[PDB]
Amino acid sequence: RKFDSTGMFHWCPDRPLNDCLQDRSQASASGLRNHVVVCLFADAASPLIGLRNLVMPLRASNFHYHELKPTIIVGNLDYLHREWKTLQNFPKLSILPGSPLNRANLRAVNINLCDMCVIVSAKDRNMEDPNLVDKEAILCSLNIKAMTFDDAGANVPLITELANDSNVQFLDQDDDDDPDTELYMTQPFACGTAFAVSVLDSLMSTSYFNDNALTLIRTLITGGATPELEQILAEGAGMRGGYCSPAVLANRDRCRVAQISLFDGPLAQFGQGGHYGELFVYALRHFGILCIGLYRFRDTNPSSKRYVITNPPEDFPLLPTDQVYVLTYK
Amino acid sequence: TFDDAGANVPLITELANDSNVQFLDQDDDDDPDTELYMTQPFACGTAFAVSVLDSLMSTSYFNDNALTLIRTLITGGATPELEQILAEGAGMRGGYCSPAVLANRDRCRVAQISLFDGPLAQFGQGGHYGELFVYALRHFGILCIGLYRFRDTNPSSKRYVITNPPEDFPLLPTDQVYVLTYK
Amino acid sequence: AANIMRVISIKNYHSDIKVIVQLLQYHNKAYLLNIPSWDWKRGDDAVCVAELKLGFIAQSCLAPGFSTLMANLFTMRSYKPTPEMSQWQTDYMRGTGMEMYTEYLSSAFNALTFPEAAELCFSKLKLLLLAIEVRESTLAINPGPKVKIENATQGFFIAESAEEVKRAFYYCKNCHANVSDVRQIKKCKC
Ligand SMILES: [Ca+2]
Ligand SMILES: [Ca+2]
Ligand SMILES: [Ca+2]
Repeated sequence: RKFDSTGMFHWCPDRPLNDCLQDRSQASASGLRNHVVVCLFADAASPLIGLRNLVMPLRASNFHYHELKPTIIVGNLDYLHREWKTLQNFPKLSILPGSPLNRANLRAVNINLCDMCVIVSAKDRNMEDPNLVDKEAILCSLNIKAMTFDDAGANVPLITELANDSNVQFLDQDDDDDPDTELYMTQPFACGTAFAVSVLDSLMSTSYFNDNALTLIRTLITGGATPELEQILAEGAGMRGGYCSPAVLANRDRCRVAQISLFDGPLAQFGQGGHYGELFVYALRHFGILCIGLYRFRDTNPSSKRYVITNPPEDFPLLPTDQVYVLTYK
Repeated sequence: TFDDAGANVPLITELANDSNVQFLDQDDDDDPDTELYMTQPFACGTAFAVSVLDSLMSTSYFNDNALTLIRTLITGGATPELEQILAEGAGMRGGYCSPAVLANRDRCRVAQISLFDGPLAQFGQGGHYGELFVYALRHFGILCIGLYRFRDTNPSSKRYVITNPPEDFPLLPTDQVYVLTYK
Repeated sequence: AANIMRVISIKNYHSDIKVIVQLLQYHNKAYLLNIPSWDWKRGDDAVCVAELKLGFIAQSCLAPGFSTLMANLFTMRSYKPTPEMSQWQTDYMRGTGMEMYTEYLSSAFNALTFPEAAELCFSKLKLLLLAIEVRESTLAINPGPKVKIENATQGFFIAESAEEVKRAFYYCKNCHANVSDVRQIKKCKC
């Protein structure tokens, strides 16, 4: 396998977009499963969102090549040519041209078999009134939930970027919506189905009060980008890579965030009526697995939705259906 | 002119502003304050505008079933199934079809027929609309819903609509009748 | 896009409210058909202005003037002559006073064929019967002798007012409506 010059990401030599371009026939002929679908809304002239930053963490050299999730971008082809210059060095990446609102595109890309659908708008985020600004993101989300694959609908996992945080109320049903709750309290955000820029602006004050802690987030969130990699890109030559030395390949053995289930395997004994404190100590001792929180079903009985629980108390009761967020080294 | 007929050719005009209907024809005796539906070009069926449709809000509320009656007719028989197949984004799927679905070809349509000649001409020759209605329904299953009558009787080609005339309404041999029909 | 967002908002607040929406473009109707809680079987309904407009116009290509007949039939108007009105305008305007209505057919229609029920409504009641909702249920327009009127059949009518159409619901047993001076039809059928 090949990597970038700092050995942090998997890499390809430069290639033209039509090597990665697919028709609906080609996309549906491909065995797409456990993939990431990027539903991209863009005009050909609209500003670059930098899909490099979405794809690059999914290509961290932390992973084996066989466990890299393949990625398909569904969107405007003239826009994608413009970004392609930055994307062309990543493996297991393809493009289906045309609107993400079209159901034949979503079925051709096996939307029901993906591990994540990412709904993002590159359009200006300022057009018309504050209701219209999220029209495609809301309609795409609702359109995906309304489909059936009986030939599963709301069982497919979505993450939606919102231009106006107030539009979060339209993303789901039986939320009991209020206009005056902050975004972070709303059910779609608590479930991890929604995101917005407004949750990030405290990174000004955290960057001031502890610089080191901002590097902690980024090592994780970028999948391991570095000042060296940022400088190599700022040199304007594009992402240089190739075969690499055993000395730089040592950077593959680094920590990553993972999510694991208490339903089965050695930790299932804790899902069967144990407590979070027991699980934490056991997983740290036996595996070096450091637990940081829970992802729990909202309702217990019929919906698929789950919610985050950052760092529970030690006497917090577990369920066999719980999943736990973990820092992990292999 | 086509002498190698002019105003004899049938037109339907979509109007963006209903007030412009007055420019469509001559000797209309135009007024700015008559509603579109009273104007001669609309009464003849030469003009149309969106402003005649907006009462379909209140009819959709007061009888949903009656909006499906209009649409079955006006779309030529589109259905929720066809609307869903198009909303699936694949385009209008088709091919050869089964005898079971081909049964939908035997359905009612609106047609227009003349009292000048054929079996119904006996009513155009000085009969009454009530006689015509009962006869056509009994002998043919043809259900008459109104008349399309020449505006002037003598020299112009224009005709006007008469929705559901009275039973004692006198017919003319030049009349045409709107009919619901099954073949 | 604004009107679709309004339906999305209304149905996010409560899914089961009947929403009737006016749309200007037919391709935008696909977006609200894909809303998770939109259902035509509850009577959620998109009145598409472009779909209707062009379908009324297409109907005049098949039967000239039918756009005017059918468009007049779907707004409430009442006749009202004037002395300045020419006789062709009085005929036209008398026709514009009629619009589409729905009523239950009385028990006296039960087990007639549709053609017999239409003859009866017209020749006696002065009412033009177009169609019936056949029991799930389906709308049948001018159906042949092969269909009977059931008990409690909804019929579709052309008449000058709803209070005129109510003759088809009040319509007596034949014993109580032989005289046919139609204003005399009233609820005292038995
Ligand atoms: Ca909601
Ligand atoms: Ca004029
Ligand atoms: Ca009326």
